[PDB]
Amino acid sequence: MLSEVLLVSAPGKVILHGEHAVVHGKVALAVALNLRTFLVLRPQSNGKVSLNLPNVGIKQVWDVATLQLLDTGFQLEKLKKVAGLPRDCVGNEGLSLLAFLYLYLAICRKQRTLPSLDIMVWSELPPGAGLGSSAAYSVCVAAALLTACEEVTNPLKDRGSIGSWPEEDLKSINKWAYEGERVIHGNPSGVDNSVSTWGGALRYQQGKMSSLKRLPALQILLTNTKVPRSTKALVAGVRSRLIKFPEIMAPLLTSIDAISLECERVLGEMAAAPVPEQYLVLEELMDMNQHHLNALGVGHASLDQLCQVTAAHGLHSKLTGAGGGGCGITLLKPGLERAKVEAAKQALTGCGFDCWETSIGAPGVSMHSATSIEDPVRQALGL
Amino acid sequence: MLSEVLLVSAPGKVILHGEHAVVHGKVALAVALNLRTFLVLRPQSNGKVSLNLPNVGIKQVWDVATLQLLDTGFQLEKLKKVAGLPRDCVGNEGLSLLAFLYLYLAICRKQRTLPSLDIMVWSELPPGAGLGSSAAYSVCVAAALLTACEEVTNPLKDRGSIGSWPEEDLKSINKWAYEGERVIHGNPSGVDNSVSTWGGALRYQQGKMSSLKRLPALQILLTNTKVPRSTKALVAGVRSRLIKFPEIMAPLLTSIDAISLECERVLGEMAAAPVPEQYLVLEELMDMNQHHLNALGVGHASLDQLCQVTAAHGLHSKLTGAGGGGCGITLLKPGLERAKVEAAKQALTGCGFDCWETSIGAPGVSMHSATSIEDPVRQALGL
Ligand SMILES: [Mg+2]
Ligand SMILES: [Mg+2]
Repeated sequence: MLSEVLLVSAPGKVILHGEHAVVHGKVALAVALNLRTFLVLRPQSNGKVSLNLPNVGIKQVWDVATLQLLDTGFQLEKLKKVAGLPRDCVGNEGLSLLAFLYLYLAICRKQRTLPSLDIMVWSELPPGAGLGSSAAYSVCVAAALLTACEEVTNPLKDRGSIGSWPEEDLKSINKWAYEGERVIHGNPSGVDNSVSTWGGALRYQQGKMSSLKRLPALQILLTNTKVPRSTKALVAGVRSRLIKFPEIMAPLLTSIDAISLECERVLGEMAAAPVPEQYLVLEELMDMNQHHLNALGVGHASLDQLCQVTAAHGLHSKLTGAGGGGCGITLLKPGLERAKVEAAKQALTGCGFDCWETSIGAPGVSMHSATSIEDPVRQALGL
Repeated sequence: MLSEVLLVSAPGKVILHGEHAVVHGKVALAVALNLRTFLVLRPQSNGKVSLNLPNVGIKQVWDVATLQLLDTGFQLEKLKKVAGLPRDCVGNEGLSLLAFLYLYLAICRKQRTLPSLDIMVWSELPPGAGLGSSAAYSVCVAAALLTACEEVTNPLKDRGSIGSWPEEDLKSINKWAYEGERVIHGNPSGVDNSVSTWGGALRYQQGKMSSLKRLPALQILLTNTKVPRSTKALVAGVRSRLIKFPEIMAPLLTSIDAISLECERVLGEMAAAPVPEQYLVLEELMDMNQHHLNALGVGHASLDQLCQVTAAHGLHSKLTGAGGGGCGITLLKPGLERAKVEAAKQALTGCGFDCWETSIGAPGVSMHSATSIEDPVRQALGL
């Protein structure tokens, strides 16, 4: 067990290419989004484990005593049924406390005595926009507990600035993160928590994942049209259009599959020396994938709008994820012109959108010294 | 020879589907556009053949005497070299008088004596927008002369209202029309003059043409962004993008090919009983072909604009032809709402565009009684 205060953070995810085509067996590329989730673990002298989620403004508290006398025994792992009474509240983020409490017991079981902790979670990630926030959250929770119970090595065992876990350690964090995702999503594929853990880019096709080895630095603009949407609804639509127009749609999905592939190849060639001409290839891949998604019928007025304003300032974009609203990605290559992107952000904001100037192909589960944290995150977490 | 005054008209053409994909062997559908070209032939007592083109404000005049003593002898048919001196002016529409004079001699040769005529040509077709105006013009010229020299039957031999030539007659008109197209375009495929002659819809793939047998009534909105463009330039671009991204582009062109095919099939099923749901299939085929053309890189701001305003009023559209400017097609199905299309036209006009509410799948070479002509065309032709 550790006595030190832990501060870990995991990034979000966004589909660069391959969004709807993955359901039909094509390749897709997911990448770490640098809108991180932060978690602060503070050991407690008292005997109560307390979880705090400022955003969803909720902070439940349990006492080691009670939990201590839990008949822990580690279709569907019914253990959840038990855990349901073992605690007491419910709601949207209700499964979040249920995922925690499950990570807590399951992980701190091997501990002679349940430790008294204090967790503070705050993310820059917009909830519900399909940016994988609950994976980043689970990854952050599994990382903090594992390190606390020293089930995994401690990246800041050198008092360094920022640190990460070694491969065999990361594999474990990701294994537990998947559990938490299972209690909250029941049937997650493992891409979200995988992206959140390893960071970078991830190839995904038919259950098979791979981390693109080399990946360049990508600056984008994340835009949330805040337009609600049904994921289930869009996928069904594509499924339909596919049944309705088989010979038109089959080749189209093959075309998207080729975009993800091409992109993957180009990215690997940029990881070497980022020639300016290679950014031109990506912008084109983004324009094309965006048109193909429109052909798939998953576009939206808010999205053609984001793209129209963006091209109005010379930037390229595409929706990311489900489409029909949600978020969009805008590439920002080297050799900008502040005024251009700056005019874009207000233009984008004028439409009633939320716009962030973040990056893609981000790090992954990271441990930070509470001294190398931004003031916003600082005041928020309580540092 | 006839002494009566002749009034023939031929429609223009527009690619419903298949625009750039035809170069790469895919199927394409061309259809008669109801923006007609009118030609008025008046026999003359004097001895001078005079051609008048109000639009291009030019009206040359030759005298039978001179032409009479022409050593007529009927790589490249050098006969044109001769015909060049046999007459005297030159310019843009300079080959037009050269095509005429070539149709005139070549067709009226068998005439014991060159007849003295007076031709008046005026079209509702915008020149240079790729709507095949010179084919319609050639078709009109071949029709009028053939009928005059009675080399072909006379549709108004019954003093009827509107008439057309029988198949074997049309085939001839089209054969001569192709000659005139050859002198003006040197290497025409025969689609333009074919569409202008038979009217309706035309299937075209790899030199092989076919007339779709049954075809429904289609109401559209023709919009000319008046944005200049290089046809040679766009095709090369596609050729390039195709070389650059072979696996992405091949399937895309296969996808467009499937759209033209599907459409052809649907049209044939509408020729029966036009169920409202079938117009929904076309709008979708139009949305998809429009996105694919954007993927091909032949789109333009003026075109995304035409489509944006159009969808803003619930209508569907796609560029037609070269893209990168030029004209766009907007489908207008049964069960409109005047205000909708009406708001669209001004909206479209507001953008500085020329908008027509015409139709597609039009008639073809037709002979009209100078009494069943619109006043605009009336005052214009001099009737
Ligand atoms: Mg998630
Ligand atoms: Mg023509």
